[PDB]
Amino acid sequence: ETRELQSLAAAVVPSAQTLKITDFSFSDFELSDLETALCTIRMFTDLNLVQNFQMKHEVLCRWILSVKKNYRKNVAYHNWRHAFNTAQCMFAALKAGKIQNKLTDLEILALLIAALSHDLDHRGVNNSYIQRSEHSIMEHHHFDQCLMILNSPGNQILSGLSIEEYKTTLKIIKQAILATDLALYIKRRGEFFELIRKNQFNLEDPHQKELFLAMLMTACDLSAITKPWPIQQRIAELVATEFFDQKKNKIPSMQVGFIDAICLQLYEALTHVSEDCFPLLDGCRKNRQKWQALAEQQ
Ligand SMILES: CCCOc1ccc(S(=O)(=O)N2CCN(C)CC2)cc1-c1nc(CC)c(F)c(=O)[nH]1
Ligand SMILES: [Mg+2]
Ligand SMILES: [Mg+2]
Ligand SMILES: [Mg+2]
Ligand SMILES: [Zn+2]
Repeated sequence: ETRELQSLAAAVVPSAQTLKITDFSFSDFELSDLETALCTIRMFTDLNLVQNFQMKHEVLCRWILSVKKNYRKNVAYHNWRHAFNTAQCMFAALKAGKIQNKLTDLEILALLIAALSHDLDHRGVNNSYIQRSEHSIMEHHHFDQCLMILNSPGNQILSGLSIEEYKTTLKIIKQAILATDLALYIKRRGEFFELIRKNQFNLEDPHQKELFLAMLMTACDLSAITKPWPIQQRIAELVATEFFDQKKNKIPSMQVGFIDAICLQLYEALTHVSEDCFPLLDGCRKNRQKWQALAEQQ
């Protein structure tokens, strides 16, 4: 055991309300690593994951310290805090967004772990990992990393599932993590949008289900764009540091481009599926106003 394991194991886990992890506008800047650890335990607990799958407290905690340990602090945006936020947004979309009741326990378990794991050991967008010839290279690696951790002694938070469940869960986790390739998202979103405009959308279909989960993954991953302006500004600043340092005049422009190309349609779609995820669409719109205005002062 580490000092850090003992502390987190021995801690008390505040309520979801106390931790604020149910608000789409949640933010982590004032939180310590430990407090994120607790927030994470709180997420598994309130989603019924510890209950329904008999996770030993020490195992869960060890699993989380592991996940956290395998993000790089030296990377400005793509690090534990981003993974932590992705999962918190997943949580909020499940509870506040009233999406929990459209999905199976196993899907949820999988989405949460996927959310936490989907960028494991990421080195910043400007860094290269070589192998043979290239195919979501990165996301395949994040998944490997994820599985390694899941399979480590002391960290096996899935021990409590039958093989059948276990296999199912892994498949979902893997697909979730791979959905975080923006390339995959652009290939697949057309179909998602068609279904919506043609009133055809139906979650009871295996194929559409898997697609929604992919969409849901991307929505949480990009959710920083939906945050209150003072927070969105600060994240944009982290993203900028990773993009360029590892003028700032071109940035509000890129942000508007990013929102137009990628984010608005998605959060519109997600809002059709669930009217209670509107707060994300709303946030994203406000931020577009903010960035556009700036790009015009340029
Ligand atoms: C403000 C710094 C620049 O911000 C961006 C600039 C360009 C584009 S992009 O969509 O045109 N395209 C995406 C694929 N690669 C990255 C090539 C560029 C995205 C962002 C952007 N991305 C994310 C997701 C990581 C954010 F969370 C965020 O705030 N900003
Ligand atoms: Mg700290
Ligand atoms: Mg990514
Ligand atoms: Mg063991
Ligand atoms: Zn990500």
